[PDB]
Formats: sequence, C-alpha cells, structure tokens
Amino acid sequence: ASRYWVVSLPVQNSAASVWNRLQEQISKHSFDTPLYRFNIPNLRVGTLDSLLALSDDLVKSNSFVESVSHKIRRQIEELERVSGIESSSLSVDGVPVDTYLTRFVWDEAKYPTMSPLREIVDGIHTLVAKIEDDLKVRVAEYNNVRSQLNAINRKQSGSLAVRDLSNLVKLVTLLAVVPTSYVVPRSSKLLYEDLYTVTLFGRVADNFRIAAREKGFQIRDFEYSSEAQESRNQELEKLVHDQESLRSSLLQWCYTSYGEVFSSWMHFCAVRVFAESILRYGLPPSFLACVLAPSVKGEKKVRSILEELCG
Amino acid sequence: QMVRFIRQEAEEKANEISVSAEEEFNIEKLQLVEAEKKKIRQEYERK
Repeated sequence: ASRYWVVSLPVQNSAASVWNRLQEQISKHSFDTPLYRFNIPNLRVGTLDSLLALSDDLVKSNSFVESVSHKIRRQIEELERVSGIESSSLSVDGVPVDTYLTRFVWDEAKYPTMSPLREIVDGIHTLVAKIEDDLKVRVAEYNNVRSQLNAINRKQSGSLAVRDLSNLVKLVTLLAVVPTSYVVPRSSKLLYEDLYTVTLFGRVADNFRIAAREKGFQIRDFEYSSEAQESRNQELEKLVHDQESLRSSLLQWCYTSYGEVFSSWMHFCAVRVFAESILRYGLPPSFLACVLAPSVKGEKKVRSILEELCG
Repeated sequence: QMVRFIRQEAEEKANEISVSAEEEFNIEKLQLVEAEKKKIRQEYERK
C-alpha cells in the first residue's frame, strides 16, 4: 500500500497564501495539489517533558502504523479475494480518502479520550495493536485454510503412484500396471483402467504375480475400496471450498479490519498533527499542515513555499 | 480349476480339526472315567 505522506507544519507555520488558507483557496489549487486538512484540537496538551515523551513515542506509533499497513496490504491482497473493500468500504474514521485526509475528526472519543493526549495516544496505539492482532488472527486462519486447501486431491487422479483407489476396479489386488494361463481361473479382466488390467487369479499366485509385478514393469498398489478415495476427494473439495470462502468471507472480515486499521492510521495522523504543532510551536494543539499523496512537483512547490520552516 | 480345490482344502481342514477333536475326546472321557477313584476318596470316603 502507501506509507505515511502527511506534511509537517503548525498553525503558525502555514505554507498557504494565508494562515487560514491551508484548508482552501491556497496556491495548491493552481498546482492541483490534493492537500487538504481541518483542525481538530484535543482538550488539553501536556508539558514540555510530556511533549518530548510523545515525540519519542511517535517513532513507535509510526512503526506500528507501518506494520498495520503492511499487514493490510499483504494478507488481504495475497488471498486474491479480500481486496474487494474499496476506499469507501475501507473509509478512515467513516470518511473516504477524499474526506478522511481532509479532516482530523478521528480524534473523537473512539480511539482517544478527547482529553490530554499524552496517554490517549498510547491508548489509541494499543487499540490499533489489538486491531492488527485481529487481522493477524484472520491471516493465520487463512493460512490454516490454505493448509486445508491443496489436500489429498493434490495427488494423482487414479491408477498411479498416489490416490490410485479412485481408478480401482471396485483374490485380486489394485495393480493398474501401466506400460497367465494356469490352474487358477485367470480368465478375467478387471476394470482397473483410469491404465490396463491383466489376466490374474488368486487361486494360484503364479498368474496373479505374473500380472502384478513378476515381469516387465511392477504395478502400483492401491486401496481396495474406492469409497475411501471418493470420501477423501470430497473432503478435499470441501476444504478447498472452505478455504475459498475464508478468503472471501473471513477475509472479508479481514478487509473490514483493514478499514478499521485505516481509521486508526487516520487517528494517528490526527495525533501527529498536534505532535508536530507541539514540536515546532507552542504546547496547545494547533496545526495548519495538510495530508495527501501528491506528485513530486506538488511536493517540491509546497517545500518551496514552506522553506521559511525548512528542516 | 482350483475353485474345486478350495472345497478340497476346506474339507481337509475340517477333517484335521475333527481328528484333533476326536483325539482329545478320548483324553476328555478318560479324565472322568479314570481318576474318579481319587475323587471318591473325598466325595464318599469322608462319610
């Protein structure tokens, strides 16, 4: 998927034409930059030591967000049936990417406490970790289903080395010798063709051994009753269908968890807005930056505009 | 041709089993006909 791409600028360091022009009427419209934002400050902010601790923990928060993003982009997509949750279905904080990135409403009481965010950030991180753990549980279930997939049906289609009971003829044994007269009633022909059958009888072992493995190429043994092979094939088909359903229904829940993780990442970006505001401005949360996924030219223009607060 | 030989084999097995049973039958009969001179020393000699 896409990693974090939010800009860093406090309320006092807006890069637009005006301080309040970051949301709209900025020069970014001329350059077609998709940047958008909306303020959503917390109830209160911590002290300078609390701000430094939050800045230190922001690295761990970003690492957790990256882990969640990698899990969502890998586990769902690899199943080839879980990527059906679009941006609207995976809307962050209930709003699509068009509106989720244009506001910080995820700072409401769902993941944080709408309060001093020094511990609310850690609580939201723990909630996102729980969501990622649920996604990992879904991925493990998908892996176990895939283990149920590629079942006994993966063997040969009968009259061969493996799963040859499905092509059995059901004193005689399953031989299916692929490329005789005696006292025994060797005048017989089994139905062991997926292969060929040969004259054999159990009354005298000479004809049976001659037909089975005595000369030429030795035949391959198989289960006498084809009912067991049919049951195994049916179980394999059922397991494959269950794996496909899990990749389509259980992995649909995984995609829903991925949308929840996107909401958690939106909340993390909302928290990081206040973190940057504290880092490069006063303690109270107030930011005028923007979050989007622009082109290289738009980012360069934004950096040229904001060079007054360059890194 | 060995389909009839299966009947012969079964008859031979049954004959062997019956011969063993008859051979043990004499011993079983003698187990009661004989040694009762000892058991009568407890069943009635006690009286």
